[PDB]
Amino acid sequence: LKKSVLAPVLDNNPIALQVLGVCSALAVTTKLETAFVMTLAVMFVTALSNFFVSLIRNHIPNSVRIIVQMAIIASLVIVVDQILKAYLYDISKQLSVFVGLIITNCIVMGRAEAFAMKSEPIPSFIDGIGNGLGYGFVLMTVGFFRELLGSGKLFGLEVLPLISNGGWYQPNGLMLLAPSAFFLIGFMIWAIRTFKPEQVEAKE
Amino acid sequence: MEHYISLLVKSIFIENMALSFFLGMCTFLAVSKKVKTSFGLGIAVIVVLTISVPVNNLVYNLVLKPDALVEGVDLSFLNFITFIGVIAALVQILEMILDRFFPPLYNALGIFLPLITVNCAIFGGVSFMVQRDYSFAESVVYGFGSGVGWMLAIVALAGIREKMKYSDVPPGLRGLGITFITAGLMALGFMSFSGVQL
Amino acid sequence: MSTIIFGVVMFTLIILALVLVILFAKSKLVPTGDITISINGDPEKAIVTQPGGKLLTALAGAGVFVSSACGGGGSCGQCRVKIKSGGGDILPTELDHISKGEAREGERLACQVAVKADMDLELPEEIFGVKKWECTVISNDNKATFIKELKLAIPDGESVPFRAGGYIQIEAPAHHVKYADFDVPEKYRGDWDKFNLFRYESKVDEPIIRAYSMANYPEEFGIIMLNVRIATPPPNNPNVPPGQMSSYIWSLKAGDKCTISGPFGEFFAKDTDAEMVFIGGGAGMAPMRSHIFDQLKRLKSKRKMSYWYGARSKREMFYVEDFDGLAAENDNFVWHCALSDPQPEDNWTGYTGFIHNVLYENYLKDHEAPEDCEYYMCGPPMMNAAVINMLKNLGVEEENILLDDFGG
Amino acid sequence: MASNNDSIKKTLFVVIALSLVCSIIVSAAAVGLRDKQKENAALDKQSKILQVAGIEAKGSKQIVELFNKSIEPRLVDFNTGDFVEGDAANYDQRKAAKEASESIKLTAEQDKAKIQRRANVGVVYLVKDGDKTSKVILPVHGNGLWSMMYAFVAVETDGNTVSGLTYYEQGETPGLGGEVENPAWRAQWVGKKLFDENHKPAIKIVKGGAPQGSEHGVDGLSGAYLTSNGVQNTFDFWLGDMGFGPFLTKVRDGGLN
Amino acid sequence: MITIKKGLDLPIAGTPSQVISDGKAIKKVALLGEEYVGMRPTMHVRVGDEVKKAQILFEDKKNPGVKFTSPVSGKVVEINRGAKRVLQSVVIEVAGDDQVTFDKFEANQLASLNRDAIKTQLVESGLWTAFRTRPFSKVPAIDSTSEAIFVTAMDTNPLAAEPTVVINEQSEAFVAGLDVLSALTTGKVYVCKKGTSLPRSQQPNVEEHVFDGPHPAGLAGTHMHFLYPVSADHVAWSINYQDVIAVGQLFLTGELYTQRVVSLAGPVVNKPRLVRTVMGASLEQLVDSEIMPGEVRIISGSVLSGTKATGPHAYLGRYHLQVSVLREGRDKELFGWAMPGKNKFSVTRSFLGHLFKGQVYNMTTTTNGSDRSMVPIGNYEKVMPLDMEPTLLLRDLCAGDSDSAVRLGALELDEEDLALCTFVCPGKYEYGQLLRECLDKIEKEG
Amino acid sequence: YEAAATLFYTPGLVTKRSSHVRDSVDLKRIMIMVWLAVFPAMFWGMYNAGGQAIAALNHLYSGDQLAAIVAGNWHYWLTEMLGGTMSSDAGWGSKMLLGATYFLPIYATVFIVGGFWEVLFCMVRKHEVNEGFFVTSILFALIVPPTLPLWQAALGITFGVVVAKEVFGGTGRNFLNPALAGRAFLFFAYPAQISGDLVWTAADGYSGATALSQWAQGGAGALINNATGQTITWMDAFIGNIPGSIGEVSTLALMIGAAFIVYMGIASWRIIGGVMIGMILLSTLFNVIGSDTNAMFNMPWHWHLVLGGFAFGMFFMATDPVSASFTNSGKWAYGILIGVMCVLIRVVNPAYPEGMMLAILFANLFAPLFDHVVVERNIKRRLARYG
Ligand SMILES: Cc1cc2nc3c(=O)[nH]c(=O)nc-3n(C[C@H](O)[C@H](O)[C@H](O)COP(=O)(O)OP(=O)(O)OC[C@H]3O[C@@H](n4cnc5c(N)ncnc54)[C@H](O)[C@@H]3O)c2cc1C
Ligand SMILES: Cc1cc2nc3c(=O)[nH]c(=O)nc-3n(C[C@H](O)[C@H](O)[C@H](O)COP(=O)(O)O)c2cc1C
Ligand SMILES: Cc1cc2nc3c(=O)[nH]c(=O)nc-3n(C[C@H](O)[C@H](O)[C@H](O)CO)c2cc1C
Ligand code: FES
Ligand code: FES
Ligand SMILES: [Ca+2]
Repeated sequence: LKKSVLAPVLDNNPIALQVLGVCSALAVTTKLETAFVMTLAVMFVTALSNFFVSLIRNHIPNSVRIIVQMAIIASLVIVVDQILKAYLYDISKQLSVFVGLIITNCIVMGRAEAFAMKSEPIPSFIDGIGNGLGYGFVLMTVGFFRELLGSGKLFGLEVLPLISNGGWYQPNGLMLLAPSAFFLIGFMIWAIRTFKPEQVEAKE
Repeated sequence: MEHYISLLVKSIFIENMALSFFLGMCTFLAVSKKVKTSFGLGIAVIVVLTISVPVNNLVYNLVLKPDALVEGVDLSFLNFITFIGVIAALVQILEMILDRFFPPLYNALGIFLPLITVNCAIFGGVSFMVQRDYSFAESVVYGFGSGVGWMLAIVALAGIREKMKYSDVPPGLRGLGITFITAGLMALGFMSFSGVQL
Repeated sequence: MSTIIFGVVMFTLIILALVLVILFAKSKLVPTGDITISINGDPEKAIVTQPGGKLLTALAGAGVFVSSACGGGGSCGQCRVKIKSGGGDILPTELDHISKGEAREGERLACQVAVKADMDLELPEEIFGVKKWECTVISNDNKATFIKELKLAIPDGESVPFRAGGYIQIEAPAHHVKYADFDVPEKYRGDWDKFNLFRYESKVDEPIIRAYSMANYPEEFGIIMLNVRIATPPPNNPNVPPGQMSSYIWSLKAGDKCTISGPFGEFFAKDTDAEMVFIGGGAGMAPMRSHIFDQLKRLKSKRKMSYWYGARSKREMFYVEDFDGLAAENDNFVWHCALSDPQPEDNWTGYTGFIHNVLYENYLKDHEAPEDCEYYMCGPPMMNAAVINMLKNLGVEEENILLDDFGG
Repeated sequence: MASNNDSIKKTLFVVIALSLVCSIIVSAAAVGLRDKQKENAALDKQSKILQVAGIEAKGSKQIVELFNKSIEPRLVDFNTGDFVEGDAANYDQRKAAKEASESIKLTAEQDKAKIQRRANVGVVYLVKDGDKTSKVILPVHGNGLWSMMYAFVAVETDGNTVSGLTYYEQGETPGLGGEVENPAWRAQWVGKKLFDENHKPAIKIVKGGAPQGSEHGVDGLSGAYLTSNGVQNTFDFWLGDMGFGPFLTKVRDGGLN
Repeated sequence: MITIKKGLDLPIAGTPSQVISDGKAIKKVALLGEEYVGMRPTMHVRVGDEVKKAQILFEDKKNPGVKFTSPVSGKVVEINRGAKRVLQSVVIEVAGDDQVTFDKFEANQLASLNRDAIKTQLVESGLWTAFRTRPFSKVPAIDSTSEAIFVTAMDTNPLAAEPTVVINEQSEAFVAGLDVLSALTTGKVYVCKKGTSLPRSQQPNVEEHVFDGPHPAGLAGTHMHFLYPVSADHVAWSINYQDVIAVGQLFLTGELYTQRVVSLAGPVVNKPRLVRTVMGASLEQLVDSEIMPGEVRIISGSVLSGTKATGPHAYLGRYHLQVSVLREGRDKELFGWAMPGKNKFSVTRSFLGHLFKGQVYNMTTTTNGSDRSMVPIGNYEKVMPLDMEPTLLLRDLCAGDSDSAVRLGALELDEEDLALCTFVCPGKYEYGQLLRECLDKIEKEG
Repeated sequence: YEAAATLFYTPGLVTKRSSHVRDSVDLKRIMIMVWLAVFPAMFWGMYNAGGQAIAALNHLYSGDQLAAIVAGNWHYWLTEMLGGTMSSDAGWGSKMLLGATYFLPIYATVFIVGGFWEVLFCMVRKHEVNEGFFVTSILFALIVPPTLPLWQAALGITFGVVVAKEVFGGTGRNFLNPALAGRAFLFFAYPAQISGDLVWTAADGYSGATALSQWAQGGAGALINNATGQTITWMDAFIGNIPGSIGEVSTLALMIGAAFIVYMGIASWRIIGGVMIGMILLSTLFNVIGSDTNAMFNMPWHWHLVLGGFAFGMFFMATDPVSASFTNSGKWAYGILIGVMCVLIRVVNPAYPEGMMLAILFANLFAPLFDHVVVERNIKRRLARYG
């Protein structure tokens, strides 16, 4: 079937249609390796948080629900960070400056609020995985352009030889700043809504 | 006095939470259509930050700091969960305040009201305060100034989007994509303070 | 080990203190008192209701339910209520169905109002008088190729108080119906056999309600009659299940019992001296028959009026004896009928083509003052759009155009 | 809400049970894995010391074997630049900077700033080419969040910064904190003098790019003003009298023999 | 005294001599359906019907009770209808002298008459259509009242007649109309004028207010902005001085007074002057043998806000007191946008023409440019003397933001209040249509 | 073809409605007037770039070395071939020719590429091409160093035209300054070609600081022309005998051009006066406060006026009506903000020697907010029925 893991990639993208993961999309997308690691972390954390929130969704009072959800999310992220620091030290060094951004990524909390609080556990897990895939689509597309045009590299591998290295390419210094990410996301949304006219916002 | 004025100006302009540091972007891009809605959300964010930074200052300095309670005990692995718990309780109270007294703003916010908890600027401000080792008074001033800068940013974006009623934007860009472009141009404008030390 | 105990105890205490602080001032911002929701308004006759609910749900519980059609979400917009004290703001979703002038009077959507404090309503006395009946089926004859004629009677000699153009809601339970169980005479079953319509079936899981219009006028004492079309799946999608409510009503036979909810007021004829023009097509014959019979017989109005009916073929026309008798009795009524696509076996001579074209070419083109007369409308959506375009080109105003979009 | 979730008893039980479970799991993970995290950090520090020295290594076993063989830590008194007694391998200069009420610097003798303290005894690493001391690695640090690096000089000192320079701990903005993630920037340090004929600090972080072939000049960080300034302040201080000045004077004079 | 500083007096050629002459003989008159805002007619006549003076021709569906009567006695010859059968004009051929007669009173009883009696007489005569409401510039509902009736006794329009010359011939009728208005108001009567002397009403609730300055100092919207600001809760009625003379004549003699004095002026008029005519007169018959040869445009009203009088519209409008004639400008000029411009008028100083003071121009109907988007060089603020933000309001009108426009002051305005903004616009926007669309929306949703 | 006829002729249309008479002014007239007002600055800029380059070249090289330098640069040997000379006794004709060899390719590139983008967007959205791109292109071509690469000029004009204007609907429909957005794109993308000490004089192998960089180092006593050995005077900076961006150097020429369009009513004297007020106030406050380590504190307002791109920005780029405030009080506030921001970036930001393009782009973000404040006061006045 697999009709649920693929909807939030193009039809219900968390960044292009919902506005839910923007800050890290601006932060981590200068390198494809960092974007890939962040994609995996967000997808894993959202899946597990959705599962655990749906497991106890019928016992959560409405006046402590934010506290319950955030306690679960923060505990998961902290445990993952400790495990990475103990067993995957290099990956941990990659994600160390961004660990606190994973907790406040609006995708995790928004999917727990919108879906997990009213859905079944396995569907909530699948929803988390699919929204992570849609997040990673945008992250990898933006990081491709940013890394290639700002450093002539893809995943750290030399693609465009630089003038300082005896090559011909002069890196673009605006690709190492946030405005380039803003513009790339805007043009990506333009293309997506050109191919999906149903997502065009009404003139009224 | 000059110390706190310098800190306040730095928090508002030199280290603006939105057009520097690029934090709290989701509601900044979504809820900037109307100046008055943005103004109310900015007031709410100011209040939350101004209570959050000093309370987490006290909690860190009395409980979570190394050797704060018992010699040889850290408890600093609980920082993030404690900080987010404080913010979550505050937004829980703010939700019923807005439901009782400000129904228009409560309805305009929608699903973004409970997501004020994970507005990245508030958690980032608490973290910056702990990194910089502020005092209680410095925490109060810093949380207030960071909120003020974020509100100034969103109100300016709402003013531009209101002037853009005369624009003719292509349909694929109408709304979100053009707002992304607008925020990028705003960041360009704010790069005027990049190398000043305040 | 010591640091683990300290961590768990301290974190648990911090969370407990925060939650206690939340519960305090949850007790102060969220009221738990009673509500004086004055449903009757002037006599402050209220209902005891727990807060946090919805206005339409409380109304349904108290039994003075309003004309709801979709259960919430702001889609239908038919749950109109008037509030003069209560919720201090109107939801923007309501503005899609509420104008500024309406909101100034106090109109609101019952499915969007949140029960938070005391309020008073000004529902019309018609709502206070609505009540429920269980009817007896007299006959369920077939009048056209896809059209039925259901007739009901209210027991104990009572007659429902209704006006021409009004409608009722009929309740149905959960029931699985097979298309082969219907009864259709030999004249109208030729197309059914040709298209093999009997192989379908319908299933109902939970009870549903639908709105329907009467085909009689108040002088028909104790008898409620209706015109219902079969909800056959579209030919372009043969693999779609057919309709539920229409199939259930079709399955009704003579002698069975049915349960109606009461008359509702809509699509009335304004009492002026202007000429009336009734344009109907397809299954929209019931409101036209009600209006025309009411006008000619009950109040015996002398206003000039006429009826224009557009059918598909000669087999689908009915009530011809009634219309001819009305025309012969009263010289102020003249009616004409047209067929969109007559069959060769029909041997028809007369008006053909679309009814709006026939009306424009025969009556409205040479009319002195088309704008000075009133138009009543019931038929397919495409025919509705066509006649509206024609009348607007003739210069007729919206206030003089009345229609009920029952859906062909 | 639902059932009896609004009940005070239900709310308190739910939150207390969740807090117990979450804090137990978090605390067990944090306290259990501390030793492994510390070992990983120590191994990463022995690496990048090997890397700055130019000794190629990969894997924990190879790194540890090449250490304790090619490198021997030593203590330095800073004030006089004379060697101090042993136990160099297990010295914590970062902690000694705070404890023992060690030297606190006047606001006029700062530069790198946000250090506010100074260990009276530092640690240096001498890389051995068999039995002789070929050159020495100097740890220096300065502000810009908190930036720690490994400066590399030869036995001549004034005339060669050897094999380059590495940052082993920083938290600057990615895409603008490219002082480590770009080996091109790190390669520009090879052959720089650190001093002039007058024997005073001369390293300059040239804004806009240093001229080709210039001595004492290394390109700044594009779009990273105040981080280039922190890097400049680090060397301004640690090459001065309050830093490795006396030690580097003893070197080039006979300290390393 | 109120002095207006921001504004413009258009230095167009062909100013009239302020001396009244007898005009041509008129054989056809009309009532124009489209010049009454929000009006849907109900015909009471048919082609070939004989009519009297003050006999009802049609009625308003949207304003019950309001009657539109015949200026003259004669026969109905045309009922012209446009797209979607919109009533364009009802043309009557003059013949005979039959009329409908009403009650007459003495001069000293007019100020004490009953408001219901005054309303009944005005509505039956058809003179009620002389009043317009602010907001929305509509004929008042016949059961409504106003606390402010504004009399327009001045004219700042280009090539306009001098109200003093007209009033001084009809002083008794002007004062009688003022007395009737004082009885009708229930608030005050505002006689807005220039500094020169006019006949005066002795009633204490009739006040004279002097306005000084260029156009639009003589506009009723300017007067209301400065004396009685209008909104949804405060509504004023306006009426011009010739209609006040007509009201006085009606209540003094019992007969409908349909004589008008208009100016026939413009760059192609041989002898610009004031002429005596009748309400709704044929402009083709009036400007016969008065115009230089060539292609011209006849306007009912002024060059700023008037109606192009061609075909079924070639008749004097109800609220118009002048006829303008000027040439049609269709030539294509090579580099005409870049010439020094000694004979080019502008409110900017980018042409040589402003250096010659007292120059008059033979202006034509050319648009001196193409349609473009608004680049705000500050022209709107030069000609707009009311307390508004004109650029922001005009951008509201362009974008279709009716709520924002109503906040910014669109309810206080008529189409004639934005004519100078249309004039000085470099992008060639027509703002009166945008204002009317906004006002129609506001009224429909109101 | 239709392209030439539309620009050369007047449309020949009549009014359809409303005001049957119109003003003579139109957008084409407005734009061409602003375009012609920078011609004195452009001619002085070409002549000055040529003269600066010739002075530096003859300072550096001599004889056969100078001949070899000339033979290896197409600008130099084209100036020699067309009749000029690269010698120290060169005239104003030689200097203007050498400066034209630098300005004309930049301007041609910018005009062609930006016009391509405008024509594409107008064809797709089915509108007529308007003016405004003339002003945008000539201003962008005048605000760059003489040595700028042509591919970088193309990228900058592309960013400014597409990202700042066309995506918002074109002329009249945006909020940000397009030419300054393109300049900012260049500034943050390729700093080595639009800043530093190798970029502002077009002499091969010549290194020189310019006046704002020299004052930041040593005050008024550091202002020396190293190509000629002379001290830079206030009259030199006012007349324009200094290096920098092509069309910025002559405050006198910019003032002559600005007087005409201010008198015409095209540029806003309220904006210009606000800029002057903000500049004077902030610089005088810095002068009164003083500093022992920052020499930028003791620069007076009249030295602020003649250095950098301040006069160019104030007279031609802050006066852009579409990017500014739409009210008079807002215009005063908008100008004051620009002036304060420029002096502030000049003095207390050591990353940048100038702050004019950043200052105007910053104020573009706040112009709608000033208008909003003014309009809310107006709305309150209305609700009170005025008096
Ligand atoms: C005031 C009022 C008066 C009315 N009066 C009349 C009247 O007098 N006579 C009359 O005939 N109608 C009338 N109507 C129309 C009314 O909607 C009828 O109930 C109509 O017959 C609807 O048919 P139904 O409810 O049996 O089937 P519906 O529930 O409307 O469904 C039938 C349609 O839905 C499709 N469908 C069914 N199940 C599915 C599925 N699972 N997935 C997808 N598609 C599906 C079918 O193929 C078919 O197209 C009136 C409506 C109103 C509001
Ligand atoms: C309108 C305009 C705006 C400018 N803005 C800046 C700026 O913001 N930052 C900058 O470094 N240079 C800017 N410049 C370039 C400098 O003003 C100047 O030409 C160059 O820096 C010469 O160096 P100087 O500052 O020493 O005179 C601008 C130039 C112009 C014409
Ligand atoms: C006085 C004046 C100044 C202008 N200044 C600029 C400018 O600095 N930059 C620019 O790109 N366009 C400028 N323009 C052109 C035009 O107004 C601008 O590109 C708009 O922003 C286009 O919508 C100017 C126009 C005028 C009339
Ligand atoms: S991810 Fe930062 S606010 Fe949404
Ligand atoms: S039930 Fe649908 S609008 Fe109320
Ligand atoms: Ca130390």
